[PDB]
Amino acid sequence: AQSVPWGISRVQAPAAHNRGLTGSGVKVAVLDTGISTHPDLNIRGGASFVPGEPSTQDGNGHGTHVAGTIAALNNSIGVLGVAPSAELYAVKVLGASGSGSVSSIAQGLEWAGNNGMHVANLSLGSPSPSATLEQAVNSATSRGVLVVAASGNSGAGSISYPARYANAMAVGATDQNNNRASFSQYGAGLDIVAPGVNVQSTYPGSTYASLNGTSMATPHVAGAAALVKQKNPSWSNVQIRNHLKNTATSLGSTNLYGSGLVNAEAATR
Ligand SMILES: [Ca+2]
Ligand code: NA
Repeated sequence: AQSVPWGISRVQAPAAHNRGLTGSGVKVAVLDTGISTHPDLNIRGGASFVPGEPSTQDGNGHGTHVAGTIAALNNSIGVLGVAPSAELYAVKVLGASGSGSVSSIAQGLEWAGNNGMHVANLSLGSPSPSATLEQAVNSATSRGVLVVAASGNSGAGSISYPARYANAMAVGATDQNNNRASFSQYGAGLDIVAPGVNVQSTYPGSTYASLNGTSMATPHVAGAAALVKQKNPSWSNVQIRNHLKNTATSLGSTNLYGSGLVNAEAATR
């Protein structure tokens, strides 16, 4: 039996699926700890930028979980992603502890731009600005990639990097009441929010796990972008970003919520 996690329903992904929009033909790079083989995922390729770790398999779990929120397969098992037909690429930029470097993240963004990815999901952050990170975001954006990044989990009224940079779409987290989750960073630069509490998804060992974080909100938006790209294959990264914001359900102050809750039904109408 397949379950539909609450966040997938909350962003109205099944309504888009009923229109025939699943993310087919859209290339999504997951810049994370890797992605492990799993019966409910189909991984098309990828690359590792972590020294001495040549495989894209996930030694942590975080990247596999993020990947399943984007693209867990629509079948009779497991869960269901926002964009179950998206082409997933594992770009390993974080080590098994969840730590990375600016150099590994920047190289992953360069790879995404050079390999024609449509969306890059960055469920990660750094507390300090880095010109190398900013340049890599700008370079990927100029090449055509939509960069989607987590606002961070510190609870503070500023958002992490690279989400804070203008050319990254910054995603915060909501709970089941459509309130901002207490940990979700907010403030200047926040674009949109998505479910980020008690998110069930794929996990290494052919299993499933529930996690909390802005890391879990971000892939709902990356998946929604893939649905919009399938419907509108000529649209640019900037057009998709603005359309997601324009069709979001407002939740109140833009300082706390950005444009509001991502809505895949409204975005694909
Ligand atoms: Ca499934
Ligand atoms: Na931003």
